[PDB]
Amino acid sequence: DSFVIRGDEVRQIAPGQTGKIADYNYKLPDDFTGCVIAWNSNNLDSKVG
Amino acid sequence: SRLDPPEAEVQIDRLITGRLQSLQTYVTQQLIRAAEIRASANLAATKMS
Amino acid sequence: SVYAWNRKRISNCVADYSVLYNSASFSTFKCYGVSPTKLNDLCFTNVYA
Repeated sequence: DSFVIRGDEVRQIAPGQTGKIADYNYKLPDDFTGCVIAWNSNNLDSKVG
Repeated sequence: SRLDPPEAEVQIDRLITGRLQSLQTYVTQQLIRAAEIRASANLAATKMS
Repeated sequence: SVYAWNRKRISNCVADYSVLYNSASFSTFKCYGVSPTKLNDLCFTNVYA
């Protein structure tokens, strides 16, 4: 799964967390035997315009 | 009812271990006392006969 | 100041934490004895902030 999030709420991606993005935009099961990786994208996605 | 279910499994495991251990102890005690009573009953039967 | 931290008693009121949590202004949220999702589901004797 790939997408882009506000840089503040990265910690909401962890399983078992709660919060607006986690509550009703995207959340993980009780175990989620996978992995997560996130990185800064203010130089390509962000537009000064 | 007071905790989420990714970690309460540990608490339940604690309770299960403790209660099974205690109940096993009780069963062993009863077994030993039953053996003693069996010996006494055999002696009483012989004395009767 | 941290050496004179402000301590407040809270009691005798409806405590709804949905608005207190859905704000994105927070960036560190560690609850220890109670899972956050259960917060709107309990009753307590007194609260300290």
